[PDB]
Amino acid sequence: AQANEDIVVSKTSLWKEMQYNRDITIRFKFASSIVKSGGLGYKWSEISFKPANYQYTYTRDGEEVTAHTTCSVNGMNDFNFNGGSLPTDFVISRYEVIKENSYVYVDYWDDSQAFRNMVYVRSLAANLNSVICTGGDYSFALPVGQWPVMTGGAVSLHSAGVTLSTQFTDFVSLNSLRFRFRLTVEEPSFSITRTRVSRLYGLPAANPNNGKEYYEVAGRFSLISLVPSNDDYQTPITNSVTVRQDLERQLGELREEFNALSQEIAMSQLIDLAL
Amino acid sequence: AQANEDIVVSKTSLWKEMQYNRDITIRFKFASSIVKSGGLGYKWSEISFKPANYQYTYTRDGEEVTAHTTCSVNGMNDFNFNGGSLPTDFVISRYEVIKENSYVYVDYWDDSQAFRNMVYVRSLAANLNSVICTGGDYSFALPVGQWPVMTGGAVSLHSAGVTLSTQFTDFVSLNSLRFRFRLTVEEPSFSITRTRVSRLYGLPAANPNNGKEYYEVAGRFSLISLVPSNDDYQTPITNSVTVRQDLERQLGELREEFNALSQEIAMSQLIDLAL
Amino acid sequence: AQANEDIVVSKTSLWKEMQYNRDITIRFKFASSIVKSGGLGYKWSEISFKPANYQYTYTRDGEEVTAHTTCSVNGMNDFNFNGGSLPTDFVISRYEVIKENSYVYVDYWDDSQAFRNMVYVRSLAANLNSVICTGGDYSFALPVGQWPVMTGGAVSLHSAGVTLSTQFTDFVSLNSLRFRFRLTVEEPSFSITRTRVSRLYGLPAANPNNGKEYYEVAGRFSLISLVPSNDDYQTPITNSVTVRQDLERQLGELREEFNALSQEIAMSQLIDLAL
Repeated sequence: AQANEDIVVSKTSLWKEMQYNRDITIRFKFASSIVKSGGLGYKWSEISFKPANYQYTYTRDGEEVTAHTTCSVNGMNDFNFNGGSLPTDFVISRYEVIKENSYVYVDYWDDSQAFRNMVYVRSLAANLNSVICTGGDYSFALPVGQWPVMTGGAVSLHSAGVTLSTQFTDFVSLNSLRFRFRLTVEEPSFSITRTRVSRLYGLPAANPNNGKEYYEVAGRFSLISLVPSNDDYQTPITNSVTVRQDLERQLGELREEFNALSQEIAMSQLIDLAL
Repeated sequence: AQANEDIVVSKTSLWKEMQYNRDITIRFKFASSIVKSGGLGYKWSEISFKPANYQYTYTRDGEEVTAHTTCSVNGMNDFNFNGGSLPTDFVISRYEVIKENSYVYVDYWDDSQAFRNMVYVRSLAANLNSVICTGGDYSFALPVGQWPVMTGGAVSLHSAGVTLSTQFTDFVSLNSLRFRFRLTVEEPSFSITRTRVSRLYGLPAANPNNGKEYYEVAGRFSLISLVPSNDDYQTPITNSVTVRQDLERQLGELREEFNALSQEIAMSQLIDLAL
Repeated sequence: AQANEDIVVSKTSLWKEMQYNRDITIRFKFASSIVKSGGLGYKWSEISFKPANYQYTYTRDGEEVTAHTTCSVNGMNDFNFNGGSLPTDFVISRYEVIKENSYVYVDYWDDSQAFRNMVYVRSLAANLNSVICTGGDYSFALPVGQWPVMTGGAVSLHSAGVTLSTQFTDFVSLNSLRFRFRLTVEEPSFSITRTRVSRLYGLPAANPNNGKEYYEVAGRFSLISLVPSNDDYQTPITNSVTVRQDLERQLGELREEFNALSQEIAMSQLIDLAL
């Protein structure tokens, strides 16, 4: 056997079952959507996770292989902290934190032959070593006074069942292997500095990557794919996405309204400033 | 014969033709998009239909089926109502109403064997009884004065042709059966109370669901699908979607601009409280 | 041998390899998103290319072909101009221009037999003639003063390698042929009136279409597709889409914030105007 076997478990005139075994380096990354409310600047609408893409390249055994991994979270816990009700009080309406009840979906795709025409897969199995994602420090740009910082928060990712997924980005639609990761809250806890909250275990979305370029997991997978026998057929990969046109229309109308209102406000201020 | 047979009509080494005949309980739902124009709040930008997902789980004959149904509207008619150009008058720039000339699409997918690898389908036929969708009572909120409530509106969906489609959500991409419904307006008439619009037939987008958790229609479908012979292959079902990155960037840009403007307004209002 | 043959290069019980040769009329267009900042109204946030859909019908030999095209731009240079930092000074933060270093993608799909089950394709080749795309006139509608107009800009799209891709919209998902075009700058040059910028080549995103219905290019392609033997088999074409729910929720929250702020501003003007 070998670390990157390529076995033919069946063949036919037009189709063939190919067994692919591979050792892969899954480098995944977190993306945080931070929405801040309007007013003085002491209110934050939300700090949540969103799916994050990451395309990279690494050296296999004598080969330069280009991979694309997208990370996402499920079963997140929404926490809320209030400094009061006045406009000056620091308050976050909600923010997502990862706990033992959550899952992390890291779907990995590669340019190897194991993914070229992956439309049907059976006997899918994998091995994955656990890792630790430690929470970094994220500071809040308050208009006045001290700056709170959300520091800490570690979760150990442990391997779970692997399945089949699809990465839908604006450029490429890829048929990927979704590795599911369970989480265990670890000793490094997260606390909001200068706030009445601390020593609570999890990994908030404020700064999951903690300044790290990525989180790397060395995995292995073995699958059987039903692909055309001729190794020339190529499934469409590159994409032209024009989804959610109604959302674009709403964004345009909202921007038009905001532009008109801001134009009126700016004129009403400049007339006074022109004394 | 059976209500839920799994017949074989052809088989080869790697592929086969499965004739699936199944009874289904299509539970669908409407989604209303409401955009309210800025200002005193006496006008609404748009009241439109939008695609609506609904994932449920119902008991078939001895088994539990997890179903995912997505509803959409086509050919919607654009009505409008304005009392004048005065800011303090009721104005709906454009709202969507469903009439006979329009159609209702319902994509339906199940975790049963009939949808495991549905990529190719032929001889797709179905039977599907009609349903009645009545209109709810949606109230319009104003700073002061009366509250015109849009009430009434009923339309009967009658079964029409059936095709194949794809349900694209934020979590799952599903090859599904698209049931098409023609429309016949029923006796109830939608009208805005305390307003000069009444005796109008159709189904508006204000509150299509009428407070119902779902609209349920019983269906049956028979189809022949070209599926891999081994009942262990799996087409990707879940998804990791990061499309419309430019739209996210524009949303962030406008959020930043609005935050700046709101902070400016807050500073201006706070300066007026010094003495 | 005729221009629109569909030859059988292989056939089996359930699958076959078909050689489709077709002469097509690709009609495409450029879509541009123009984002305008707030303030007095002398700052455009950006003028950027975005994917552009266009569905049409053209007469083949004795039959009408319904085609769907999607244009996109890759590797577009970003040019910025800032005459002065003052609010009243004209500014365009960044606009996209396509040069030799840029590429134009055009995804093309038809209701013909060549695209009906296009999931696996080999031996793909094409013959496409070049087309000249010239930018039109776009006027910057400033609040008060002169309106600069950006006029000119001409490039030649020369046929490049052809591959597979997929067009995703709010209505259809189409496995399609991706024609790539390289760019060669032409004699006409884009310039902005009443500005110290001119004699620089490219195709600015302000008005690539030159106020024209479409850019038409006659092409031909030959491909070998692995499709089900029975032609009654159909893959999904239409889709129901609910992608980017987080985006819609954030847009709704932003709309609520804007409505609250605008109502507050309008009430402030009303009370300030009440003597």
